[PDB]
Amino acid sequence: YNIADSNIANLGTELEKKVKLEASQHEDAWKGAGKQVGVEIWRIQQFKVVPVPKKHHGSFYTGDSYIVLSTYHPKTNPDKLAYDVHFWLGAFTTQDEAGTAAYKTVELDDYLGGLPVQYREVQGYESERFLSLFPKGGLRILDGGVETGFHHVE
Amino acid sequence: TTALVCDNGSGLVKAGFAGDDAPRAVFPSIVGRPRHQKDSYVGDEAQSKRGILTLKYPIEHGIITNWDDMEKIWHHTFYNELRVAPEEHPTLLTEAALNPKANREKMTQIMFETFNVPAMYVAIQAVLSLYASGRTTGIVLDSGDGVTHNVPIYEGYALPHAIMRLDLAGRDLTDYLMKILTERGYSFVTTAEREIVRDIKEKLCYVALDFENEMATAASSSSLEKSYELPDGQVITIGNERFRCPETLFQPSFIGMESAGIHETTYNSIMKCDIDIRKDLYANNVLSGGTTMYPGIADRMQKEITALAPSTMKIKIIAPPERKYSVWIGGSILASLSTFQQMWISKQEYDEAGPSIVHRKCF
Ligand SMILES: Nc1ncnc2c1ncn2[C@@H]1O[C@H](COP(=O)(O)OP(=O)(O)O)[C@@H](O)[C@H]1O
Ligand SMILES: [Ca+2]
Ligand SMILES: [Ca+2]
Ligand SMILES: [Mg+2]
Repeated sequence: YNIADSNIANLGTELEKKVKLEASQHEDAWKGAGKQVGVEIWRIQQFKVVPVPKKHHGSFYTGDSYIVLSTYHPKTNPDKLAYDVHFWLGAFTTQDEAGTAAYKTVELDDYLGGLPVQYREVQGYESERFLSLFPKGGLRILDGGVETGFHHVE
Repeated sequence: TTALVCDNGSGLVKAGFAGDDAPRAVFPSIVGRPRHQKDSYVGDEAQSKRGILTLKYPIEHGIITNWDDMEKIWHHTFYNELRVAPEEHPTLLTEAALNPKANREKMTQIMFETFNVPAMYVAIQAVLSLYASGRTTGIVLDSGDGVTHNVPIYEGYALPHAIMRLDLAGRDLTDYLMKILTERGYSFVTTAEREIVRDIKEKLCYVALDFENEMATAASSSSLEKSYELPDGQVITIGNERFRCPETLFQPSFIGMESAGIHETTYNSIMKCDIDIRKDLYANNVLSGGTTMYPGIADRMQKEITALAPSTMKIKIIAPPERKYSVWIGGSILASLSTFQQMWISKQEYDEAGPSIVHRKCF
């Protein structure tokens, strides 16, 4: 095939990155994100990105999906910031929640200039990096969750 | 304001509203005209009257080849199925990767100039399926009625140099089943008869785990045979055609194509990606589309990719039960997000820039 004659000729370009960077400017949840070392968490709630209060960080509803931004100083420079972005998928989260969490993880990555490294964290399969984010006994799974944003077609 | 999501497959229209968990309209992407040469029928009703019609598909191998008939399909989707006024609804369309650029240019032109939609976007099908699976990294094998293609995606970006495409999919498999059923003395020839054989294929075919062993099993006794009742009431029997037909996906030389089979194209696509992400792709093969619904296909894919890959490679085939609708569902999710809608083409932008703007907005 001739990529250049095709509908994927503009994938992988500066233009693609520019358009997606602009789109990420229209999400209120990212404003002020990633400005200091620490952990910031949002939950998908009927397609919206909703902050989780710091007092609840580490407690996750099994029925829900989340975005967890870990901001840290890299080895290369103690005064700069680097990022791991984890999206956490509860065992009982619905398809709309997991898909929104995945898409909005990419968007937050875009917002932060591509710098975050992405991690998909399914309940019970969490990475060593994810387990390391929370103090001893800090990671707790809660029963239930918020309702799906999908309308069910009968 | 509710966006429309329309996944125009080569064989089926899947259409509905963003935020629904399934498409509300699913019907054949066909226009029927009198077989004897009121003017035409579309979709389900063409199928219903197929006894007196010749059926034509405006999409072939994922590409619109009859634009007048595709206009009839879209008109039917909006006004007769969904019963909406398109000028009231932002519309998300879809496309297989590696289509010629003019396909989405003309999609854009018709949506704005004929249907007066307020906004639209053309999405890459395989990317929608990946998000429907809740992933940002993986390699999607999407196979519908028209195209089989492999799209590796890393951290939300498709890797265009590694995308693979085979213009061999469900319709070719139906045609091949029609052909090999002649060996039993059955004669399926007409466009209407193609639809009967398509149904036989969907109901009775499967992918053998070991093709040569299965051919031997089929010759040793009738244990694999199945019966099928034709619309006229005649009952036919089919045997090794059940698995010879989808074997073509693994052996395209069954229909005279020199191409790599779907296991080899998947492997080749992964091998075109940077080595450090290949383990993630091998552990996240996501199947998408109706031609991935054969019983046994995931197990066969697992076996064949294991034979090609490094001996310690962890390999996983993800086969969502809803994967006939994964593309549509991914579109329903993304079209429910205001930031994704921010990227859509507005009618004013189309008025000022024309069809070329689709390449600067839709990724
Ligand atoms: N259970 C099944 N087994 C094998 N093939 C199937 C099955 N269900 C549907 N198909 C085939 O999948 C194709 C339609 O699937 P779909 O993903 O809607 O395709 P498209 O998007 O090209 O219209 C047709 O070729 C159809 O015969
Ligand atoms: Ca939930
Ligand atoms: Ca990144
Ligand atoms: Mg399709």
